[PDB]
Amino acid sequence: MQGEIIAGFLAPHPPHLVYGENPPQNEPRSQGGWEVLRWAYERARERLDAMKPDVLLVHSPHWITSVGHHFLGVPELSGKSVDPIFPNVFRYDFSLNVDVELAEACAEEGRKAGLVTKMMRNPKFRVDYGTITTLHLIRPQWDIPVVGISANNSPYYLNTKEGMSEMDVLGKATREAIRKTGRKAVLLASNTLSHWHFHEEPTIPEDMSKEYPATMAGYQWDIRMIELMRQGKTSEVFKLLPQFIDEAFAEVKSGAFTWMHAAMQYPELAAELFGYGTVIGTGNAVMEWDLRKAGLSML
Amino acid sequence: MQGEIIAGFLAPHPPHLVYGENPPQNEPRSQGGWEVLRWAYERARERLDAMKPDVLLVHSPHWITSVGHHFLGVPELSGKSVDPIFPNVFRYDFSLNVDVELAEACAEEGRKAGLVTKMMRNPKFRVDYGTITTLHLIRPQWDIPVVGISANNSPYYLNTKEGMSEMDVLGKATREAIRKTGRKAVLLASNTLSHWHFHEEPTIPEDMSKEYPATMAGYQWDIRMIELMRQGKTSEVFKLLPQFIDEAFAEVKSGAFTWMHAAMQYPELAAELFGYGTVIGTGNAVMEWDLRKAGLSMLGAADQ
Amino acid sequence: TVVSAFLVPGTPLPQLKPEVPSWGQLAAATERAGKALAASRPDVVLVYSTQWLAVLDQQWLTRPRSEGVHVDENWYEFGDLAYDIRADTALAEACVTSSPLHGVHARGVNYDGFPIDTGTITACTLMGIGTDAFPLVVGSNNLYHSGEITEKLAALAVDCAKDQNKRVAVVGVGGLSGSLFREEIDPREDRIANEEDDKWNRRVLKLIEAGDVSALREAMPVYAKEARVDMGFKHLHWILGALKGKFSGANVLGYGPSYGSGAAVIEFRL
Amino acid sequence: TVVSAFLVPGTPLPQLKPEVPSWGQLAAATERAGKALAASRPDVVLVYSTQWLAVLDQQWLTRPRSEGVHVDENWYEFGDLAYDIRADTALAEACVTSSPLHGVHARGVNYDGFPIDTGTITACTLMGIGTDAFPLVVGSNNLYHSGEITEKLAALAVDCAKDQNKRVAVVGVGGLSGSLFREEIDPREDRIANEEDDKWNRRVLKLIEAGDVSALREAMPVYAKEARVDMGFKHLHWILGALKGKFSGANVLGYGPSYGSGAAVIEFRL
Ligand SMILES: O=[N+]([O-])c1ccc(O)c(O)c1
Ligand SMILES: O=[N+]([O-])c1ccc(O)c(O)c1
Ligand SMILES: [Fe+3]
Ligand SMILES: [Fe+3]
Repeated sequence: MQGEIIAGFLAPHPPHLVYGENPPQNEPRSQGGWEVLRWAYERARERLDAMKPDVLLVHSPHWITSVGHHFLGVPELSGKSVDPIFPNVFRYDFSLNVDVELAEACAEEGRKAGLVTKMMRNPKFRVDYGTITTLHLIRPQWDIPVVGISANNSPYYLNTKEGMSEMDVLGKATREAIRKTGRKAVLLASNTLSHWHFHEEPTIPEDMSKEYPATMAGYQWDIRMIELMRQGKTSEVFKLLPQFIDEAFAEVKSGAFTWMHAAMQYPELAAELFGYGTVIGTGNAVMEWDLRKAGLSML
Repeated sequence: MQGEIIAGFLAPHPPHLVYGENPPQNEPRSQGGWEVLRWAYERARERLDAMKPDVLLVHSPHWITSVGHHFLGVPELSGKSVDPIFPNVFRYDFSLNVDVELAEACAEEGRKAGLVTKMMRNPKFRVDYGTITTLHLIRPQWDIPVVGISANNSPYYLNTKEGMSEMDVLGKATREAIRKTGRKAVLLASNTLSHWHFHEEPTIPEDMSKEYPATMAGYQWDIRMIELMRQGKTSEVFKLLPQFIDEAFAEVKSGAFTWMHAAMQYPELAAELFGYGTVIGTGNAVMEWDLRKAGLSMLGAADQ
Repeated sequence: TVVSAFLVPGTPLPQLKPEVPSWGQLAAATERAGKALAASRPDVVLVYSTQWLAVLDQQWLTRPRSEGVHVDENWYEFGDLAYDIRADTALAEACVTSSPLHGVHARGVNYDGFPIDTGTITACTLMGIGTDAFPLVVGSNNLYHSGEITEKLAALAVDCAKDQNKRVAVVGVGGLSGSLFREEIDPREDRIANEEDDKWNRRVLKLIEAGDVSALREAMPVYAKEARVDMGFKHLHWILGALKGKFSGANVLGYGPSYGSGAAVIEFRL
Repeated sequence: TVVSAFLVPGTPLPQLKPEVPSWGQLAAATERAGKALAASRPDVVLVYSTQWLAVLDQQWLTRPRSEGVHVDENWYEFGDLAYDIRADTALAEACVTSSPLHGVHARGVNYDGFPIDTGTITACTLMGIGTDAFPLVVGSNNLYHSGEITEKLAALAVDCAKDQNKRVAVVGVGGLSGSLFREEIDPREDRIANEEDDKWNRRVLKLIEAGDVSALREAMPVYAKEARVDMGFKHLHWILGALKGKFSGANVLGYGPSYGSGAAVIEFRL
């Protein structure tokens, strides 16, 4: 029994995307919206479905922890996730299953590697909208088990270099957890790109004629990066990441992007873009690194 | 040998798309731009590379004719295509090859079907900007020979319904011509969708923070239609084509869409969407109907 | 400032195949108008052509010299249209900047190999204009511009010309009734497509000859709609705006068919 | 109209685990601030918490009654946080309308299961507030807002309370120095992270006691940066703005650690 990282996805989590889908889980009704980005997630969904993985791992920017890197560790988590910022578009009754055994192995491996880790064992925990969203966009069936990983404070509290380094160790430790347990895992970096934005929410949110990049430079930064990604110039994006953070205010600062690539071992493999698009001016890219097809998925 | 329509592409022609790619043939220099629509065309490019077609046939809205339907009829055509509206973004040095034999067969078959058809025999002719754009976005190598067809006045001079019938008859004649020559062909409906747009471009035309749908009503028509194309409910998209034309001011009025689908016999097949984006508020979709991957591409026994 | 005004056909058929008698007659009439043009000793010729299409903003020709061989996309079988056209750049650029001051966004156009429309080309050739002596100020036909807008555009150019102490000759280029035959005919058998068009042409042409501006103004939108007149007859609006809605009479030097469409050469008595 | 003023910690550790002596003291001191709150006989409680994060625009809690069980995303091992919170819907909705007049875009927030932040909950539980006797008008901490804007927000609410003729108790919820320990410690040996953090807290806490508004005002921006103070001390700007930059003295009922962080309970002498 040997472990596998089938693939890693860049899977952004703007709640408007689920709002646009009008699923049974989400309370508010929409007239559609962000169909380009949703059609990107159509190609994500079927690429995942043809993988049949044991577990999805997801690192979310919206479960911020100060003391170490936390892991979901309760067999069944249920609840009503209302987003504090966008409660008008996102109020979602979730019901998910956690791969507690793998979560614990990641935590133990992280602990072993020098990081401080904790298992989230509280049955009443309210799962963040980033985790709920990314997952529902790539797999609305709600069937594959999940490991929810918190985003540690380090990149904001210490600085970007130290935070990224912590996030890298977490990635390496995640790899080790997958291999020691022989899991068939898919990694999910729940990160958006350029976050420099406008403060104007249209009267009716889905109005796509009011949707566009917030700054020209934001878009240009997003393009340069994802163009390097589909080129397979992985080392070069990670050389440019600090500057990309600083000038585009990109959410990959939270850490999931570094975490995912560290877990795959920074593969010089060209990525497949399912689509770029903006939500409230933010840069959002749905991408995949197919490790199985590149034959780097065996641990 | 058997005639074949390998696939049908919806391949929009806003010149801003070639502008942003900075090919050798285009004169003005851009700082990138419209990369969602340009990546959408990247996939289309690779799908067609794996078809090795004998010929690409394009029906362009920007070669307007009154006296029937015209066909490129000189083996080699070259020139500098400068766009009358956006010469600041499009000034293209082109040189292409025409499949004269199939072009003549299309005229022949269209005439027999009751249409008036003309062969374009003047070698000094300058191919329209729309044709040059669709062809470059799908095939920058300029290596597959082409058949360029004019867009007849019919839908504007007479009316939509009547003009649409001519495009249908033209499509059927196009299929018949392909099958008689035994060509392995790819059809290119060089059409844009919602065309409401705003009559004002910014300092830097590439500035993507200034690019968005012109109307919500326009964008919505587009989505609804390209969804139905994805679902493969073709008969439903054509029943809606008249209202789509009236309300969204769609460039499919020009008839390339109907010509293509008529030639493909309106297959109730699912269409692959490579991407949707706006150019000058205008709705554009790059799409494909793979007829081989459905086994509907073979037409029948060739002549001679 | 305005010393001359003319309406001429935009169809290339009269210059391309003048061996067809009617076509030859229209060409000879355009030539006569060119001579009347030169006799009024203008400094610049203000031109509007129905076939110079613009969608965004108003375009004005600002390239000092454009040359090439133009091939009409409908009438390519009848030959090629060589040209060498000179623009009054000083006056053209003045029109560019002045246009938004009258509520119309505009750009100059100065690009090597920029396609001059068939109408401008054919008029230049037959009338002997667009030369360094009779340079052009050409304003585009924007599809979204009404006749009202077209007149204000012509009056504004006539304005800019007074600011430069220049004698203006005015040329509106385009057809009359536009029911082009929808099948191939023998060019020798060319005639106005239908009787309703012929009547309409003769009626408004008579209003023009007489000089009844009021009657002509009321008939124009009916005529445009009913006789499918070339681009709403904005090319006459162009002339009207340049003449500030006033003229004394008109001599119709030629009226004939052009593949079913109607076409006339008109000299305006100020 | 403002009859009472307090600053209290937004950390849940005093409520969740009062068996730790220092945290026990923090809890006891927040409870003692609750008696002082009640005795001032307010009608509404103007609450601001550092943990109520908004990004788009200013959010005001408009939901008549909010209840549920909150689990802190950081301190979920020490127990749950049940809550039952009433809101002055008339004041809140007025604050929403008054907001864009003062240059701040605002929206009311009324949704079932809307997450009320840990800070607001722990201060309700410990102070005995947010009951029908003492409802709340909770304003969000917008991340893009400055202390200036926060002061303007608190003032705007006091003025909204004035024309509804109501007695206001002001509570700003948040911590002092924010040097949270980055590894898990024995809670019994929790102390302030540094002595630099300690000295800074002691100092600015003494400036609060003496009521030196002017010296406090200039120490605030330096203290906030140097001690990593919970959200730039905007939960004090709240209290200052509510009292329109004027107060006599102040009383410090508690000061201890919260996992290396500084926490304190302050009763304000108007
Ligand atoms: O528009 N939103 O809702 C967004 C956009 C980007 C984000 O990273 C997010 O957490 C929310
Ligand atoms: O933006 N453009 O240039 C465009 C957009 C849509 C069109 O159909 C076109 O012919 C040009
Ligand atoms: Fe986010
Ligand atoms: Fe077009």
